[PDB]
Amino acid sequence: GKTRGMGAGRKLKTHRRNQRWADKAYKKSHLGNEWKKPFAGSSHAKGIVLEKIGIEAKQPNSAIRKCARVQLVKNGKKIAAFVPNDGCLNFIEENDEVLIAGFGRKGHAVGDIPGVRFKVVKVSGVSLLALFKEKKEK
Amino acid sequence: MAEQTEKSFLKQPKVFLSTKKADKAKRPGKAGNRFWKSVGLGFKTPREAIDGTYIDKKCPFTGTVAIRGRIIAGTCHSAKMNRTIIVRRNYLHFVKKYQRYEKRHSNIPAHISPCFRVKEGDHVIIGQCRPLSKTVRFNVLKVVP
Amino acid sequence: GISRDSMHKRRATGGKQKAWRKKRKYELGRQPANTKLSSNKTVRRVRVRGGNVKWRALRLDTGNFSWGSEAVTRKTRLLDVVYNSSNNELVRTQTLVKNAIVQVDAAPFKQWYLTHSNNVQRKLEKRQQGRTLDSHIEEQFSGGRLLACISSRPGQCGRADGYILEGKELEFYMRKLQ
Amino acid sequence: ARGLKKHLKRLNAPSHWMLDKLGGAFAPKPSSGPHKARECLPLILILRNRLKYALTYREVQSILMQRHIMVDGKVRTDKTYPAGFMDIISIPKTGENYRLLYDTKGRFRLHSVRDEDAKFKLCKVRSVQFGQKGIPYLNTYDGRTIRYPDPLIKANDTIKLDLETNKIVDFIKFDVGNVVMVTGGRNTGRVGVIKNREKHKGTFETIHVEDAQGHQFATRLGNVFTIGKGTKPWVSLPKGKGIKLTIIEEQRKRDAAAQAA
RNA sequence: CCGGCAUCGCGCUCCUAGCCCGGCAUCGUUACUUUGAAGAAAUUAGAGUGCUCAAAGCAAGCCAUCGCUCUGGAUACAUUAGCAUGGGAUAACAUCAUAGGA
RNA sequence: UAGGAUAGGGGCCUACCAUGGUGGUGACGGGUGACGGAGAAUUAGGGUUCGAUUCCGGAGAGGGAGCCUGAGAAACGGCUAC
RNA sequence: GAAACUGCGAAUGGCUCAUUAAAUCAGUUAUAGUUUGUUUGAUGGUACGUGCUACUCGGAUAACCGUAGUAAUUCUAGAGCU
Ligand SMILES: [Mg+2]
Ligand SMILES: [Mg+2]
Ligand SMILES: [Mg+2]
Ligand SMILES: [Mg+2]
Ligand SMILES: [Mg+2]
Ligand SMILES: [Mg+2]
Ligand SMILES: [Mg+2]
Ligand SMILES: [Mg+2]
Ligand SMILES: [Mg+2]
Ligand SMILES: [Mg+2]
Repeated sequence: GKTRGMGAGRKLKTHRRNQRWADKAYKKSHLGNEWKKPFAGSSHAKGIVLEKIGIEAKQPNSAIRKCARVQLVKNGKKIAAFVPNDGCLNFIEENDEVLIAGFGRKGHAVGDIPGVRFKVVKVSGVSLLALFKEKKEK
Repeated sequence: MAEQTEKSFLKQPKVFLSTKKADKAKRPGKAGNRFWKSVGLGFKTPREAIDGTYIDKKCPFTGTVAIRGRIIAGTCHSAKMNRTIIVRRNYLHFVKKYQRYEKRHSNIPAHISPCFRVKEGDHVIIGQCRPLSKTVRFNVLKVVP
Repeated sequence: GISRDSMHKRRATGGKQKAWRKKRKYELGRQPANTKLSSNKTVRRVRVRGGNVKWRALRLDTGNFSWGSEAVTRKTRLLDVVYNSSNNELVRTQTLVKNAIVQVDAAPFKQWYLTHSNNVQRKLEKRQQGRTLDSHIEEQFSGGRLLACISSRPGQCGRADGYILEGKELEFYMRKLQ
Repeated sequence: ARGLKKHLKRLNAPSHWMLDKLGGAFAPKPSSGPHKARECLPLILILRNRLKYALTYREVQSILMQRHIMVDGKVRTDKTYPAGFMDIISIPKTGENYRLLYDTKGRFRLHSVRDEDAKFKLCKVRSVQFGQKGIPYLNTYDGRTIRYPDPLIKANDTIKLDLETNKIVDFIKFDVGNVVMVTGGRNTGRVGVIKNREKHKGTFETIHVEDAQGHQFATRLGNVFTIGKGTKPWVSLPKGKGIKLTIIEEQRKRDAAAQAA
């Protein structure tokens, strides 16, 4: 059972200190490996498109998910970013600047796309939203 | 005498030993008499300091140091230095989240006048003075074995 | 330069102490004066904090010395340094500091003690009732000099002042000079 | 910092100046003088703020360069001069005289006095001791040093000082049974009568005081300033005769005064 | 709710000391609790006030809205540590069998 | 212990002497994408996280180091050297 | 009155948060362990006369005027004044 002594404050406080490391969220935020990730603790990052690849969807689905492999400017890492909309892959060209964000779920893959946790949100300084909705052109 | 054991003759400041017209009742430290003082704050000058032969510049009762500041009470923890002790203060620190306590301690160096005798683990009362060495800022005033 | 801060020191635990600051001018020290005992007197002023002055004496020759039991203070010369309780090499270098032991010409004291018609003798006779002059001083006198201790800080006030040894102190330094 | 500070930012100014927090970035920063600059009231506030004799910084300077304002008997042209407790501010051009006294809320007020009660002040002695050539002199708590005092005046007592002759004319012996006005802490402004003094060897002495309307309180020695001998005080009191009251008492005061209007 | 006593209440010279009389100080310490002092402002809470409301701000309101009147610019919270005050249940630590007791 | 130095206490530094001092009540070391505080966000209560930034305190002026002037600077909208 | 000598100030303010984890810092102390231009109040004999009421007046520098150097700078030399 729990220690209950009046003079037990050290035991309780040190015990909580030790046991908090068993919690995945605490350990994820207090261990430092987020600075080793592609974005290095950033919401967005700019990159240069290296190639367009295209990835299959997992078993219950069947489709080709069209993604662009990007190189991050700040650190030179290489990632794959989904291009969200119908026909927006044709806006992407080779060696153009692109603004990438997370997919949601904070670094964990979304939906049926295997091993992709990044999404393309801007190309050539112009939104994919404005290009898909014809508000602006590049 | 017993005091003069160092490479220079040790004497109290401002007492003229080789006086001409001496006396036994003028005042402490007048006409050659050994100087002593009462520290104040309700402490009593030990007799061994009164009729003592030791010479200690740092003694509260016969030296030049004044006692002012805080008056801590603790237990002696170490008496293996020359005329200096380490005392332990034991206290309870409150841990607010858990609404409980824990035992903490602090080691305070304090100068011990030769007029006292301390074993290990005697109750000591120390009073604050000016820095006497790198770590010492307190002086022993009472020792209860 | 030379500094008086605690930063370079190790903690009482023995742990090393990181530098969180540069050296401040209110923390300075200077190099010592090691006042030599020589004829060509030189005392050189120092501008110190508050706009004030200290007198660094580089070389002194004369001094002011008090003879306590006789209650007289006279200017005299310093002949040598014979014992220093801190470092002997100070003695070998004839360096004046506080609490050094020096020999003193003692003639101005002798001529004061030569003193002490009708009304003059009715006062010499008033004195000599309490003449003691313990033999230890008398022997030194016949030698010509007195052993004396410096009671001032030559590198601080630019002076060499002191007293002649008497009683317990005199005999202690005598047995140490043996 | 590598030296003395010369600006006082407005949020750091004393709270009893009642300076508004958006009225600029700086506050007057009282110059050195006979009061401790945290318990003073500079001339800029006396003229511009309270008396509304001037509307701006420079108007106060235009007033002072003309030698109108007189502080304790001399003309002080310094603009941040630290006037303090029990000083007299006099404008002969308007023939008007003020004694600086506290109100119960702990803020300085200019209490108008007559010309008779403006040639004198009271001053509490910091200490008495000897000086060069054995001459005794006493220290006040506002800088004044007087030589050859009455050999009875001891520390913490009060003295009456005529501004004309600049010497003592009377004194009050600090002791139990005298009226005192508190000059520090939360009780500043409250007058009372010394009922008890308890010594503590090595710490501050504490005083226990009882108001004329019965309310009992306490302070420490340094914050007590005797006014008069016996229950009668020697100087005038402000709008409230130094009597603190609860918030409910003044709520009653406002609503009761709201029926006659 | 509490003061002031009395039962089978270890004392006082010295401070306070009623008209022989309460309510005196050192010859075990703490934690705990009560009250007080001293605690920067800004922020927070909160009293007052019709910036036209509000977020605000520290103002303003009356005069015959005529040679000026009344003014305000409160109050509170502030864990731990340090200072002082009463309590002595609860719990620590020290300790009357060598009577070296009063 | 005695000195020297300092505006002054002090191993601050020198000479001599003793063998100490801190540590599971966490010393010493390491990380900090760490200036501290007043404070901020969310708050049933208890809490969790944040505090580069206008107020207070500290520190620095490319990196170290040394200085003059002066009451006050180890100053950088001063100097000297690397 | 410009210029110039003299004096004063430029050590405050402003910016930033790199270094720094009993350090800074906060509440709380201490200086009987010190410095403090300035403000404010008080205060001040003898300098030589063998203490017998005071005992004599300097040169030299800017602004100016004028001869230059150097590619150059609130870089700089020499001469005439006061
Ligand atoms: Mg989880
Ligand atoms: Mg600054
Ligand atoms: Mg000012
Ligand atoms: Mg020393
Ligand atoms: Mg950092
Ligand atoms: Mg940063
Ligand atoms: Mg700042
Ligand atoms: Mg700096
Ligand atoms: Mg830069
Ligand atoms: Mg520098």
